[PDB]
Amino acid sequence: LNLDPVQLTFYAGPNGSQFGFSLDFHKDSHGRVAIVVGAPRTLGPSQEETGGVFLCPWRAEGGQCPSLLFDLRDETRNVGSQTLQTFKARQGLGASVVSWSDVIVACAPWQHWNVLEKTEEAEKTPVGSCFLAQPESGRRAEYSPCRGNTLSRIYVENDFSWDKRYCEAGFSSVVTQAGELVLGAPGGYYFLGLLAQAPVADIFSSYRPGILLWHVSSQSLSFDSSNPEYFDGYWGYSVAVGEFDGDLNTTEYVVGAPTWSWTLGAVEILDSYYQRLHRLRGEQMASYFGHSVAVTDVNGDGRHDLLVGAPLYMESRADRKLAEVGRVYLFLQPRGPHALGAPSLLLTGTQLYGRFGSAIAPLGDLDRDGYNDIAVAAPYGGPSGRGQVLVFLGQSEGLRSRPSQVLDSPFPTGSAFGFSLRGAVDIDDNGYPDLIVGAYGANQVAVYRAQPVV
Amino acid sequence: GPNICTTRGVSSCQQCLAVSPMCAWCSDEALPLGSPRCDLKENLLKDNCAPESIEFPVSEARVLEDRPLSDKGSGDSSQVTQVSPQRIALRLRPDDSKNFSIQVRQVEDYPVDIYYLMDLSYSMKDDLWSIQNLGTKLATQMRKLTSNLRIGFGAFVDKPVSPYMYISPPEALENPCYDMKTTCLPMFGYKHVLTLTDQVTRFNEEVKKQSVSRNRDAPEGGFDAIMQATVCDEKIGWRNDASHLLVFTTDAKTHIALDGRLAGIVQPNDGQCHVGSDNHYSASTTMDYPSLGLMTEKLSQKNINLIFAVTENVVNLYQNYSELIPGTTVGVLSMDSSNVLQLIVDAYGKIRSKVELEVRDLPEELSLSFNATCLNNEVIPGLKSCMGLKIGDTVSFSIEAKVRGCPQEKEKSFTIKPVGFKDSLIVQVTFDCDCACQAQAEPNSHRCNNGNGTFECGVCRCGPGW
Amino acid sequence: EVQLQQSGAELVKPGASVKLSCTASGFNIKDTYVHWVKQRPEQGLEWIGRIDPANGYTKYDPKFQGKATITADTSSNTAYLQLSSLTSEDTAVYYCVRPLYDYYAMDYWGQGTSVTVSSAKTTAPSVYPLAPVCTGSSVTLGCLVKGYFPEPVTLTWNSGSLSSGVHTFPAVLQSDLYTLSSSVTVTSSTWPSQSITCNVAHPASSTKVDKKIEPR
Amino acid sequence: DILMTQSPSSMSVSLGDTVSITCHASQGISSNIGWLQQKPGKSFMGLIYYGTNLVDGVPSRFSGSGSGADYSLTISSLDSEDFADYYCVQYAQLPYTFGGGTKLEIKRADAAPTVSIFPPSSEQLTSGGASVVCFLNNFYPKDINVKWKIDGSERQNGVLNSWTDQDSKDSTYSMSSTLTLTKDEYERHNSYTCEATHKTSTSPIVKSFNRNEC
Ligand SMILES: *[C@@H]1O[C@H](CO)[C@@H](O[C@@H]2O[C@H](CO)[C@@H](O[C@@H]3O[C@H](CO[C@H]4O[C@H](CO)[C@@H](O)[C@H](O)[C@@H]4O)[C@@H](O)[C@H](O[C@H]4O[C@H](CO)[C@@H](O)[C@H](O)[C@@H]4O)[C@@H]3O)[C@H](O)[C@H]2NC(C)=O)[C@H](O)[C@H]1NC(C)=O
Ligand SMILES: *[C@@H]1O[C@H](CO)[C@@H](O[C@@H]2O[C@H](CO)[C@@H](O)[C@H](O)[C@H]2NC(C)=O)[C@H](O)[C@H]1NC(C)=O
Ligand SMILES: N=C(N)c1ccc(-c2ccc(OC[C@@H]3C[C@@H](CC(=O)O)C(=O)N3)cc2)cc1
Ligand SMILES: *[C@@H]1O[C@H](CO)[C@@H](O)[C@H](O)[C@H]1NC(C)=O
Ligand SMILES: [Ca+2]
Ligand SMILES: [Ca+2]
Ligand SMILES: [Ca+2]
Ligand SMILES: [Ca+2]
Ligand SMILES: [Ca+2]
Ligand SMILES: [Ca+2]
Ligand SMILES: [Cl-]
Ligand SMILES: [Mg+2]
Repeated sequence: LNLDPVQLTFYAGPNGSQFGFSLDFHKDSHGRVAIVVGAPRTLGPSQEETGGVFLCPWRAEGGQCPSLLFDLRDETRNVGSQTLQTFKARQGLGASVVSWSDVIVACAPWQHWNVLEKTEEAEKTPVGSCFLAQPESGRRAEYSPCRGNTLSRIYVENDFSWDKRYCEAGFSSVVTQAGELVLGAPGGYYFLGLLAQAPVADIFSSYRPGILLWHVSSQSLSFDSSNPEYFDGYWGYSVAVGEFDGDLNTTEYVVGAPTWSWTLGAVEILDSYYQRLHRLRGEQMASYFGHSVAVTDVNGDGRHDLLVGAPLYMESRADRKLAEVGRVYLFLQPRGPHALGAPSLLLTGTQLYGRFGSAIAPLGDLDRDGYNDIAVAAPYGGPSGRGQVLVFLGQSEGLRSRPSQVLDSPFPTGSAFGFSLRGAVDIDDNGYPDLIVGAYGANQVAVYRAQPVV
Repeated sequence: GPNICTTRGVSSCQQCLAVSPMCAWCSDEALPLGSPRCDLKENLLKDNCAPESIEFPVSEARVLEDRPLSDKGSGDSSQVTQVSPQRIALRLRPDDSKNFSIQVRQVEDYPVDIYYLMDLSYSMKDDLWSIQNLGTKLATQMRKLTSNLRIGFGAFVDKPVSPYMYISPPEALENPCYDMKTTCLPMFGYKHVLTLTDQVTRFNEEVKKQSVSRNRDAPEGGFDAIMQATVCDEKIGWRNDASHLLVFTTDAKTHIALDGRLAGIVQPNDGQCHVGSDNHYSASTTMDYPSLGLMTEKLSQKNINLIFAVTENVVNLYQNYSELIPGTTVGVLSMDSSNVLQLIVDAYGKIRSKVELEVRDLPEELSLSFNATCLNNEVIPGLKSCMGLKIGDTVSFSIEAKVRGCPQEKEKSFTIKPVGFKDSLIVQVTFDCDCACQAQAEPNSHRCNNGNGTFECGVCRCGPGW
Repeated sequence: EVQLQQSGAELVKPGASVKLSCTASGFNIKDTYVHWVKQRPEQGLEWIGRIDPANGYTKYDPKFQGKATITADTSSNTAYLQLSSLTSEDTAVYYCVRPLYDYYAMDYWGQGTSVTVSSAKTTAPSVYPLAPVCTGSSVTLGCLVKGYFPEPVTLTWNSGSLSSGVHTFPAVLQSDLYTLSSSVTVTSSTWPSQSITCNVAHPASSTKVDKKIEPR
Repeated sequence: DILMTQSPSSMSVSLGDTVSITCHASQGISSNIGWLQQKPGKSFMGLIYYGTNLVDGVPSRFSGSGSGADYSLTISSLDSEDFADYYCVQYAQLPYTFGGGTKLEIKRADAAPTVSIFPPSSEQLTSGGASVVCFLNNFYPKDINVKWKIDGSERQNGVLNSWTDQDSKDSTYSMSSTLTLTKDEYERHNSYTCEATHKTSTSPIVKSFNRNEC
């Protein structure tokens, strides 16, 4: 409602670097807010795409940003009569970024990995890897829970059980308030998908450069399954956390599986031990139900509510015809120990192929009325197809069915304006939470400052 | 007695006809002061109104083109007729309605294009062997239904990129079957093999030179191939006047839009053709799989009839996709494609077993209603689609157009066309709301308030600006 | 905390078999590799092999191929090392090791299991007094413990009274039996002025003999 | 297999010194080396992994360094707990191999030993054996040589030696030599001697007795 669409702020990266593919706010030890931006096709040293991360100080004018430097060199270790190998070419560093406390977690989901033992090998597969940084001190660390040293022949003998070679860990990322990093790995267990959790402090303390294969004892990975409903489900495409069981000491996980049960799509709510509490099934096949999940209390009862995006949902129209427009589902958490019922509200896009619901950002309380609000993105929507971000305000009965404000893309055609969103942080310190929007197609980020309600 | 034409008390010839389709206007000078000028045509002549000064438009419908339905789609140079009439003239007065008919025939011996788009992953190695004679076997069976048969062939596996594709050792790129004890082709997304031709022995010989590849994940990139086989008309060689059949065979799940993000691919499918001179899909490693919505739009645009010939283990999956892509047929393929021949013939019978009408460019103020005559002269009101037809059957529809008020544009035209058919009925509509005597009005007449008004059709109207 | 608690010391005969254990404490045995290392005073440390308890896949040094068999039961959180066709040269201390962070390291160690292979039966020692020959300011006595099996033996002077100025030497293997000796040093005005006794306890055969030293 | 040459075999140092153990491999191992510690009569404790990295809980006075095939463990300012055994281990290739070991020992001033000879007891002679015991107590350094002589002539068959660890009090070593003969062979001769060769005296310290005579 009260986002200023006139005086925007634009940050920009190098051409073709996909600057803005992912973003987040970052507060330093002094509470100063900055913006961390991933650019998963930033050129490395060998003039080859490796990705990169930028840490942008807040300026009303915007501009260029300094790089948050990471080691982009391929690594090799000859240990235990074996040869360990990491390959950082086309790894997509910055395909997801997330900040917690004074720590930045940037992930390269397509970093490849292989192990050689004489004439056998583990196969060069994308296990993924995340890089951690404390910008004020200069500390660095890595976390790659799917790296293994099992040779290819063994996987075939054991029939590919517990095969973590294609995890692509870091595809999606989130950090609990207690500091436990939760990584989505949609390719784990032969494209079933897995989740990896470990404390941030233990990642830093148990990491040494050049080891390549090391243990994090406090880590916890999800479990393989023989149920075909999970086959090629990409369980872990999107991840989020919240409180859904009434006990405030436990933290619950929300996992998107957009091709679960033969492309039906599903979202599951689990405890910290990966035991399933609820499962929201998709409505329409190939809609990619679970492409994006968001957690925030919208109706102001203190109980977190769940939002699910299905950006390929095809709406029914006249003459038995279907129009791919996208849809968002709202689930309000009931009072006490009860199951999440049918959706409380259906928000459906308008522009054909607009992919409404591709990104959902909790905004906090934008208009300061007492109810939290959200932003939904249609990266190819709007009358021109340049992209749209729609703001929906919270109310006592859930959300308003019509938007309160619509942000049209200030970038040319094909910028994917809205593909990545982040809100609920006051960056200019005026008392109102603000919204950053990524447009990786144009290699830019736009900052919308919230203003007093007109 | 007084009717709605009198009791409304109209002011002009134009407002008179707008009351009801039954009213008329009398533009005669010699007319009593107390007698109204806007009555039924019977009452006006009863009151000695000159028959030439009577404005009474009658809604009608006359045919302009009316070729006969052809008996054989064979021969001719797209001169086959399957819809009759092809063009009619329509004239409607305000708030009136008129009816007309249209005949549709599923013509016998109509040319056919069949493009065989085959999964060539490692599990299809046995299937390739059992269709070596298909081109001649199929030419024998379709010869009973048509005399213009053209067949082609394409092949797909998946996006040749990690992690779908093995990328180690270096040998595995040239031969993915390296760690086995055989040789197979390097990975390929989709390759066009044979342009649609009537020389069916070219099919057998191109098939005998084909071989399979091998990838890592069960879902295959078939939808990438369906898209390219559709939007690349000139390379596949679809004919203009022919039933286009796209046979899609696979024994596994398929990738859908947004799956490509697991390979670093985020650019949406642009629905354009990207098969160059090398006959390989060049955007396979840079462009995401197509979405069901985008496939539907292109299949409908090119009049392609997609056929899902899949094995039992994935029939339910593709039956559900078929529900989301109208006009699609499903058949149960055997584990070696040995039954693919009969599967194709039954699909062609099921495809042409339906006639469904569609309306394009209908003006906002026009509304239609349909009555269908399927089977033996059995009228079905409120329906616009017949089912259960055989090659050579003929159906007909009764249509009624109802106009609301009078639109600004006095001439519009819309189309009635069966789904997938080449011919169509063009309905040229003309809204007759004006009077012929308005073309001979007297602006600034001496008879009307010392020139302050205009004399038309025998009455005084206020001039412009008043 | 990480702690590896192994089985107690074993005492076996040649040609027989023994199965050692290594129980994980404060963690899951399935987490990392588990090695076994053999230690002897002369030959030093030797690496036997490893096992991944998650799947049961083992590696071995070709030297131990045949005698060593490594297994693991994730249920009891315990790893095992079985030795077969035991020999005199298999008498050693055996440790189980696991790494800290590095997948291939050797950081945390159990307390060790003492293995002794011998055909000797449970024999009681022979305690002999060692008085000097027929002068100075210091005098030194002795006590000889010969031909006992198995280890160990506790040795005190005057029942733990005279403690300072004593040297008890490590036992030595003399033809399948053990021999131990101890000396004590005092002043000339103490002996033979004060009675000095040699207390030897062999709890295996349950004998506590005492020999008082007498001059010549 | 990879041979681990660890040097020196032992060193005599004091509290507060800065010492350096070295380990040399038969080929490059690229920092794939670990360092171990075994306190007297106890188990092992890890010190270094991957060449330079401290194990959790180890004080910072330890440090590892080196590359290729030559590595070094250094202890800055020795503590009283640091006197123990130390081993290097490589895991660059299977099988894992260890170094010979290095023992840190307390340094002090030299001290000549207190020799003492003891004829066979009355009880042992009546049973059929005869053991002459020779005690060599409290000396430094540890390097010592014992020699048995029967009627002035050297004897090497039937000797049984035993040493103690460095004493906790005075930091000296001690040794026990035992010559065992039959009763019949013990009486064929008259003079029994054990000579002690230490660096504290160019002349061997001699102690002996004569059978029957006392
Ligand atoms: C292709 O598409 C078809 C239809 O779109 C799918 O078939 C349906 O699958 C769903 C899920 O498996 C089935 O839903 C279940 O319905 C049961 C009741 O069915 C009765 O009623 C229907 C008419 O509505 C009849 O046709 C049917 O024969 C029965 O008489 C419920 O009992 C089930 O509820 C239980 O299970 C769900 C999870 O499955 C739990 O969440 C619930 O809490 C509860 O425990 C369930 O709702 C549906 O019946 C199926 N229809 C048909 C016709 O088969 C295919 O699965 C799909 N295939 C692929 C490969 O995509
Ligand atoms: C389609 O069929 C319906 C019958 O269900 C027709 O409706 C009737 O048409 C007659 C025509 O004389 C009227 O007398 C009836 O009053 C109509 N009944 C209704 C409208 O309920 C309809 O006219 C037919 N239309 C066409 C275009 O054929
Ligand atoms: N998490 C689990 N429990 C789990 C889940 C799935 C799988 C799994 C493994 C291998 C599969 O097959 C791949 C290719 C396809 C085909 C030929 C081609 O198309 O190239 C061929 O032969 N191999 C399919 C599925 C294993 C384990
Ligand atoms: C229109 O309908 C009338 C009666 O329903 C019928 O007599 C007439 O033939 C119809 N017109 C056409 C063109 O079919
Ligand atoms: Ca909780
Ligand atoms: Ca709520
Ligand atoms: Ca609000
Ligand atoms: Ca603000
Ligand atoms: Ca087959
Ligand atoms: Ca595939
Ligand atoms: Cl047709
Ligand atoms: Mg296949």
